[PDB]
Amino acid sequence: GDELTRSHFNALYDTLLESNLCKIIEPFECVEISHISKIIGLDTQQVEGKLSQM
Amino acid sequence: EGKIDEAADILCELQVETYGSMEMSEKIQFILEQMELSILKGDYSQATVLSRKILKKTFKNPKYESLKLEYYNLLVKISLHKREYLEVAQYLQEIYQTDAIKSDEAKWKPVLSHIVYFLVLSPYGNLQNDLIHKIQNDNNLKKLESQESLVKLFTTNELMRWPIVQKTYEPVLNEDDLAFGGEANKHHWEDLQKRVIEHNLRVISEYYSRITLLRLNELLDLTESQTETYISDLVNQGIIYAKVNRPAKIVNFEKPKNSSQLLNEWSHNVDELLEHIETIGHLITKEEIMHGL
Amino acid sequence: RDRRERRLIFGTIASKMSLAPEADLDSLIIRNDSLSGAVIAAIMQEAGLRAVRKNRYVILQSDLEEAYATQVKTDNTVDKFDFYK
Repeated sequence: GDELTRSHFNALYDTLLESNLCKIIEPFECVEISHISKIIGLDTQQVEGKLSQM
Repeated sequence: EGKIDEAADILCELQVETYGSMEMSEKIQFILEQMELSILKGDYSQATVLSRKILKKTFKNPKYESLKLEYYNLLVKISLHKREYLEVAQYLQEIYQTDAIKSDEAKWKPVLSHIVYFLVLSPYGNLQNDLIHKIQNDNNLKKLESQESLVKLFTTNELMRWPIVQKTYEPVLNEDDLAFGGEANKHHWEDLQKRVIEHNLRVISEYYSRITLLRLNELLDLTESQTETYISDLVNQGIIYAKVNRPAKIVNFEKPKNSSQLLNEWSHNVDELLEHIETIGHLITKEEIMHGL
Repeated sequence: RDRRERRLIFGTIASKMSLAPEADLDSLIIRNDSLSGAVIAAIMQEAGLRAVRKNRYVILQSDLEEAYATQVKTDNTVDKFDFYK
């Protein structure tokens, strides 16, 4: 309901995501995208969309 | 009578405001009993606070027998909640020289097997290489030869003989009732397996440059899901690095190319012919001596 | 000084030092009046010194009150608050 709280919601969304992606990117890459979505727990299109933007 | 927390809370609200650090003879002895009350109660926070008083002051005080022996036991009893084999191993560095000087080999043999068990299960460190040789090594002891081969085992460990060695000789390994709390031996099986897997992947990077993931799972005594669990902690903590290909099932060393090849690595080829003209020039005169004489 | 203007120093200097959740920084704000930047910074510094005196790596509530009595009164002079004579 609050506009300021919603503005910081996307900031916390990318904050916890960057910490989770850093755990995936730190080891060697070339892992299945479906396995990445199972760790994050979101839609495949949402994981590919937020990661490619970063 | 069976009351613990009642006697601990009363003594904690008294002895703290009691002694003004005047006489240290009765003060050090009574705190040893106050720290034990927090151990039986299961409070790790209070036991750590009480261990910061007389432990450092005893080092300046003259060495006494029972006082130093109580510190060795209390630091192990507080490890029940912590369960850190690296920190306890540093506390046992004093007793290693205590039983080898003050005491005899009677109590020095069981302490020798204990201190190594904390070093074998230690995650890592810069002093682990210097703790291999130690001082009293090669004492011709049955328990020493078992632990000495275990330290060098991690380099060649294939985890093929791992279940065999633990069954025949298990002094500190599988079943340990001394200085370890627990409801079963399952903690010895899980904690020891975590260290042998990390050291297994560490030596593969120095030996196998490229290895199939299907063969790697059999060497680590793990599965497809269990293999990615241990390797993820090694890379995230900045220990080692490796290559993991899920669809290709390929595990490589991932040799860094950041050295700019010829701009740096060429330093290995300058020593090849550095001894060329030097060795030949010395042998020209040397061969003519044996030919002329 | 102000209640928040002083609190800006507490939330900053103490953020770089190890403390305990039992210690409260609100008691060191309202009770203190008209202090400079180094005096308030010395409170967090003296609290860490007294913790080492007791061999403590954190900052408790008792260590704050012991270091509070030193920096609370900077005026030892008498014959003040005189609107008369």
